[PDB]
Amino acid sequence: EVQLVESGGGLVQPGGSLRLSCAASGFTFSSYSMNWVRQAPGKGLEWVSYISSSSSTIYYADSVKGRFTISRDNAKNSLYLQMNSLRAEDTAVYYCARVEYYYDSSGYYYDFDYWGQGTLVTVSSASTKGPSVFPLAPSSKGGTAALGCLVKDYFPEPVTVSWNSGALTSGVHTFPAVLQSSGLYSLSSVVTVPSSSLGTQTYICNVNHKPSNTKVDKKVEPKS
Amino acid sequence: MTQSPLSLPVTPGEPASISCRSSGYNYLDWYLQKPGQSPQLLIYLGSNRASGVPDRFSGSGFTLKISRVEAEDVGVYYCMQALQTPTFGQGTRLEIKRTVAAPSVFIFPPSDEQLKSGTASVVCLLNNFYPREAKVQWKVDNALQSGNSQESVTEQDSKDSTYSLSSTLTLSKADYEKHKVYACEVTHQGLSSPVTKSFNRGE
Repeated sequence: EVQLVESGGGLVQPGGSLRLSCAASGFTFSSYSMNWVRQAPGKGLEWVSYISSSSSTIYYADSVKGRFTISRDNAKNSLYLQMNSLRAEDTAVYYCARVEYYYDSSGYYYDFDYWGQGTLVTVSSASTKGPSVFPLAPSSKGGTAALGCLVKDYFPEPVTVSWNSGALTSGVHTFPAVLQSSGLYSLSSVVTVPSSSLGTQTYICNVNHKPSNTKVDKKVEPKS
Repeated sequence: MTQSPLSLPVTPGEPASISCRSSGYNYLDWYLQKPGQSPQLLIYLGSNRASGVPDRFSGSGFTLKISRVEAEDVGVYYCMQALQTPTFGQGTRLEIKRTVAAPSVFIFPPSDEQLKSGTASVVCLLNNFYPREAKVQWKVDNALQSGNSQESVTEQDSKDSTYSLSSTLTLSKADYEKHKVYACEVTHQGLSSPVTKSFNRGE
């Protein structure tokens, strides 16, 4: 299968630099032109830069010209975006995307057929902080019960939450983080389960905050 | 300047038409970005369907047309002008107008572990409701709380077309210990009268 896997995103101070990578597999990378596309939180897609298969043709959006440099290493199956002089409005999820071309007697046309998973760049002067994970214990309701985990006081985004290492997805709701007054994020993840099984089954939320290298598996059980 | 996607409410089983909103048609593509995912190609060369794209999707000159809208179509649709350099239009977020569904409400006390740290978070969960308009109100010892809560809401579910909401009331440990009755009161079109879930500190 065709895969594009981005990396290099994270926190960076205003004015600093950061380098993104996009690792291609499952197709002949040397034959394809590539693009970077970005998306600010809650906003639309914005094309960033283009590079042809052999790097002979390169284009930049006016918003990033003179600050960003696109490149590629076909022997390493990698596409790069070097970002310098970063500003607050550069905060976004960055995607790499592969170009598919069509040709006829009138010219050429294209679309983007495969996209990476995206990597978040946060331009901010604030410091990295790992979260605390607290349980949301199932109530004495037997019906349908709810339990979850509060992932509190971290920076920057994002965090990943799974339940039972991925075995439990049915009924899981992971909410968008809220930015607290302190400048630290907080989010919750919840699951609804048959309350008839609160004693037999063991529920664990797996919290991972890569920006701080934090990995927590907190068991959630009802209180007496 | 960045732009938030536009909302287009549609009734399931009814047609929808999405304008490119850019501000022949071989140069036009459509993409769908489902919640929490990256964009996926829908229409290319103006009106060719990418593989696996259902019958109901088609392009015409310039809009995207869904003959009958289904729950799995929720997401943000993006028109791309594939010129020498590409450009994307403002997104259009489909809102699926399903039947009214009341929220299931749950209240969570602060964990003993968190209280050891000097802060207390009380959480109120509103599960799987529609429409989006639900309101949470916090009361502590039967006194309305103001300015000390925050909430977030999931995007509309691809299967049942509902929303869920989580609200957090934040108090210091000292304040939490000074009061007894903690309640969140929920108003929503699916509830003929507001629902209150509560607990007393110390059970």
